[PDB]
Amino acid sequence: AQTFYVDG
Amino acid sequence: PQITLWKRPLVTIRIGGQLKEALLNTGADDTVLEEMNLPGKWKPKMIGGIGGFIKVRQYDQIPIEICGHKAIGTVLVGPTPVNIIGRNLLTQIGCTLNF
Amino acid sequence: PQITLWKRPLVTIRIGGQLKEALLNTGADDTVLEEMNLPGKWKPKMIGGIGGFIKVRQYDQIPIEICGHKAIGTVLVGPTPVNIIGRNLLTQIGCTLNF
Repeated sequence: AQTFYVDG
Repeated sequence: PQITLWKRPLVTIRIGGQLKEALLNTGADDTVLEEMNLPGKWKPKMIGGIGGFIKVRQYDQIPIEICGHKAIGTVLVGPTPVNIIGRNLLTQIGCTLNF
Repeated sequence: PQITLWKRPLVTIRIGGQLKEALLNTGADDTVLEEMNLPGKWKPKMIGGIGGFIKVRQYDQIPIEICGHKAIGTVLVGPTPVNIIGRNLLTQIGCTLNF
């Protein structure tokens, strides 16, 4: 599956 | 609106005079849109996730509309599979998590 | 509760007897925790996100407590930068997005 944690 | 999470919480956004589907992403600090030719000045950025980092272009002061709600801020543009609405704009539209 | 997004939606969870902090992540289909020991059988799996694909251990039917709310579902363990609660469990505690 897909896991769109974004660390900015 | 109230969006349940059985499915990926996808919405319509208006950006740079385009209509687009994007993910409402409480896990994202920033907003990352798929490759697009925004006019404007930008700086390079690296952003991280599960598997590493990608380079994106940072555009500041970009007006955007999320499901009829207007906002304006930073948008990163790069090779993401999915348009991602991060917290920087989700706070602007009054969005919360409720349980 | 109602949870605003000026800061990362971080919560305490109890899994396997242990407390940890985790990010409420509406942009993840799945729940992926930092490396740790969990009891039971696990299957090897791969998931992807920004920066690409990782290898993980899949535990099915794991009980977890999230801000006092009980879930029992698939939990993934691997080199994620942050503990992530995805929609598979967020639906179980009755989480919605509201604005």
